[PDB]
Amino acid sequence: AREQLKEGMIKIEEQGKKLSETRTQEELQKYVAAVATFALQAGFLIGKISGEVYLKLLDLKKAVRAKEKKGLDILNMVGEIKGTLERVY
Amino acid sequence: LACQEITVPLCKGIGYQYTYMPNQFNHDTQDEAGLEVHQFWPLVEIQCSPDLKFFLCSMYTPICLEDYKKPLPPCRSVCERAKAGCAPLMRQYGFAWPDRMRCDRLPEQGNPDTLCMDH
Repeated sequence: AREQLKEGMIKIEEQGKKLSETRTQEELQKYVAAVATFALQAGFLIGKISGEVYLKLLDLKKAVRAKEKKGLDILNMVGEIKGTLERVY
Repeated sequence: LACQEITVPLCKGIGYQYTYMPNQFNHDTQDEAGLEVHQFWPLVEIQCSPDLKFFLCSMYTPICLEDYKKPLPPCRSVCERAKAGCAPLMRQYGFAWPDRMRCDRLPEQGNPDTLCMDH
């Protein structure tokens, strides 16, 4: 019976791993590059529009970094849950 | 040299937080320098060169240090690497390497007489 817990424990640890999915940084770099490519073909190098787009991209980057920060707090929480759950066994 | 915190969004978090004005281009405020350097944002975000953002900012927002009261330009190698990466892409979109960004004007790395920033 106590050895069932350990089997359940790893399933919690396995599911806890999936919970902090993150992986946004790789996709974000492709998106910003796609906008930069469009910006280049549009001839941004009109001037006022180009400045606003870049300002939006930096806020989007902040949003992505913000989303990544909460994902780390999730990972901190899944660790603390594993800690107290281990205390009984 | 009067140091002022860098407010240009493109030049934040580049390795130093303080700059002085006017820059080599005779811009009197960061708002004036910011408006020009921000036009280069597609080349920075496309990442043609890892060294482009530092090189551009090191001129439009030159580094200011409380102990070293002297302009500290980027090493020529920084300029050359940024040109190697981004000049072909610029050329593909009809833009030549800007005359103000000529690398020959910058001091070479490792010279005992003049110091420069290289990373």
